[PDB]
Amino acid sequence: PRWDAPLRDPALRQLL
Amino acid sequence: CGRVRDFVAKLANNTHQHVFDDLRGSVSLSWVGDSTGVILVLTTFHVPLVIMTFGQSKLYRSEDYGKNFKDITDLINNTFIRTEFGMAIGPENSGKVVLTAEVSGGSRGGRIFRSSDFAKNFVQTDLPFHPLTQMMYSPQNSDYLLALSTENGLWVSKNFGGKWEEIHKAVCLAKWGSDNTIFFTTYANGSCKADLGALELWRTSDLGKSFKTIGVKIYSFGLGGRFLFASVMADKDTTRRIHVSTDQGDTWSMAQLPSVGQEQFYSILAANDDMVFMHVDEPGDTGFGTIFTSDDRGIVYSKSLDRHLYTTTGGETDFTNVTSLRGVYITSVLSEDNSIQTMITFDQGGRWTHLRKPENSECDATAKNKNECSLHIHASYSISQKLNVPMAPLSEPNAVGIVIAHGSVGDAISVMVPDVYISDDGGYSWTKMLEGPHYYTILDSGGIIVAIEHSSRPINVIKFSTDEGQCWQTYTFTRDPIYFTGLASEPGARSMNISIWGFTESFLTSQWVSYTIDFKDILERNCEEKDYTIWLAHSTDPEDYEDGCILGYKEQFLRLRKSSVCQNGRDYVVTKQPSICLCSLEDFLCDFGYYRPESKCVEQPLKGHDLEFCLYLTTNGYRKIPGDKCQGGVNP
Ligand SMILES: *[C@@H]1O[C@H](CO)[C@@H](O[C@@H]2O[C@H](CO)[C@@H](O[C@@H]3O[C@H](CO)[C@@H](O)[C@H](O)[C@@H]3O)[C@H](O)[C@H]2NC(C)=O)[C@H](O)[C@H]1NC(C)=O
Ligand SMILES: *[C@@H]1O[C@H](CO)[C@@H](O[C@@H]2O[C@H](CO)[C@@H](O[C@@H]3O[C@H](CO)[C@@H](O)[C@H](O)[C@@H]3O)[C@H](O)[C@H]2NC(C)=O)[C@H](O)[C@H]1NC(C)=O
Ligand SMILES: *[C@@H]1O[C@H](CO)[C@@H](O)[C@H](O)[C@H]1NC(C)=O
Ligand SMILES: [Cl-]
Ligand SMILES: [Cl-]
Repeated sequence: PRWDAPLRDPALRQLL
Repeated sequence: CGRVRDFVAKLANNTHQHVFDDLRGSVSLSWVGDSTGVILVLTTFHVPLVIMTFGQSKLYRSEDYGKNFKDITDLINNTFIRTEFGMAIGPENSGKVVLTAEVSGGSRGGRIFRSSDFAKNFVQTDLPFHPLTQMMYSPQNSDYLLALSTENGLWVSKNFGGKWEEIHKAVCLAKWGSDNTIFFTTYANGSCKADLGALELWRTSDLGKSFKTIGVKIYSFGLGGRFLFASVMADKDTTRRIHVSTDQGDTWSMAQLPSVGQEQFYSILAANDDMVFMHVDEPGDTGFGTIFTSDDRGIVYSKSLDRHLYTTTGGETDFTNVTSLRGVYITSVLSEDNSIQTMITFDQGGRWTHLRKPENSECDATAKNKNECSLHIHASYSISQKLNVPMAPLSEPNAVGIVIAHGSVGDAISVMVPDVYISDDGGYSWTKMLEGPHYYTILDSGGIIVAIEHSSRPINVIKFSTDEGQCWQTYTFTRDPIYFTGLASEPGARSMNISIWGFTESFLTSQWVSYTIDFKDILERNCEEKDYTIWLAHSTDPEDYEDGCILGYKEQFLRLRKSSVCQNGRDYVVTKQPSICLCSLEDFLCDFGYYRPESKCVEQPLKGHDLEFCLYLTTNGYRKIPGDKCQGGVNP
């Protein structure tokens, strides 16, 4: 099984 | 300590069970808007074969903070929802949910189910493309959506995903800016991976009617607060440099930052209207790099922190904005000895330093001296190495001063099973909060802190504190223990409702269950003006005139008293008055061409990326720290 409560606007780190 | 009596009565009636489907399925949770109480739960059963043959999605909807749910699977007809895309929730209280359905073989484009009334009514919409990514909302307008196709085409909708039109064909990366602007990179001849380095950056101010090629020879791009960043390849070379634009890519300027090879990467650690923290990976896959803080233009960069822990390919870093106090940031660094330590900055990366040893602690096996050591914080790296760390550090802006985190007390991060530590002053001082690892949550802007034990056994107890983690009341919330999976409160930490999720012990089957508890009767009275107290932030030496000056000002807060037991409220606002300090030389960072021997900025005879910045312009040698608000005093 799986349980997830993800964030709507998760501040993922932008790579360049 | 131990003040409260008859609390069990006040919580018993406010505990609210809700059983869902059995563990043959998988749960996915999503909130919809502030002050709504609207949670969506998507149960999903999948047995994936060579082709799609069996699968069932059920959709539930609460509107009372997860105490009770109504089955709303009928509202999506009888359709299987692809979890990969998730529940695309719109910003603000727009109430805009969008699910992505699976479609049959040979269909020309996919299908979506979309509500805009907090999931009360959905409507089916067949798309002209198969989406690759989740559909990004525009922040300025919740009716405006962009999405990328499986053929790399960028599609846009004006009427909340009703009608879509392909604005451009060969698109790699795309994202919204301010005022409904769409920045995106596109390839020419070969794919995104092949053309990586020879891409070109495009802009459209009017939803793809008009275009402008704002850059060329692009590796990638990023948006950071007020700045637009672009990594650009050096021609006749495999190296690249970061270029910056404050005016949506009309005019660019190369950053005073070193060029990097293809093994290396840049990272936007954090960014606001004032400045950016920029990571630069050290060459030769060493597993660390260097933090650079920018000036207010995003162009001149001071070296902030050396040997910053950031894993290869990105993904893992312990860099943490302590949101409960201004200017505070915690992160991890590699030593010369290859041991990881935790550094804290209180002045937005001016000076870094070790965290203070907590009062109620012994120094562990990593420590040289048994009495004298420091605190070290477990975060994303610790979690990646499979240490017994159920949560990264927690802080809330409205819960001023509060930083809760797992850690070890010694000379380095320890592999041993961590306790939970708390600071009430944004990380100057620390205290052992709870013994052994727990999951934690802040409710009502600090009014209640909640904790569940991380256990291999099933559990039936929740620990709560009304005095910011000094004293702990323990509450048995069920007669049938559960294997705990996670917590869910409303985002913003203004609610008094916590939802304890988990699954049952094995009887005929195991099943998903949520016990939701309201603390409204525990904090029966609202807080009057007498309940709050005056607190100077960043206080080191109380007798000193410049005490608490960080970025040229102090902040005196009205904090809630620990002994006081009351609701701050949903309407609650963080009351603070700033005291503007006099400028010293510390309030100015050195502009380009200047440095400090020792502290006064003085020119330098120029090597490396400094020389490159000079060659490829006018200054007295000082510039004001971005976000520094001192007046009077010293001034060059
Ligand atoms: C580290 O975290 C803190 C706290 O999350 C960040 O400070 C916050 O920054 C935001 C945006 O830059 C400020 O938001 C403001 O919102 C109101 C409306 O609610 C608006 O009137 C303002 O114009 C602004 O958009 C917010 O004041 C500020 N929060 C606090 C408590 O000071 C900080 O930017 C983060 N650090 C970095 C480097 O990004
Ligand atoms: C914890 O969850 C409960 C429900 O389980 C939340 O109850 C809701 O609380 C608000 C009061 O702040 C009620 O607001 C309503 O507003 C409208 C418009 O002003 C008005 O017409 C109503 O008379 C009412 O005042 C809402 O009805 C109520 N909902 C239920 C189902 O009881 C509560 O807000 C949560 N607690 C916190 C602190 O967030
Ligand atoms: C279910 O889909 C059918 C078309 O296949 C449509 O007629 C009906 O309106 C849909 N109902 C809802 C509630 O989306
Ligand atoms: Cl399984
Ligand atoms: Cl200062």
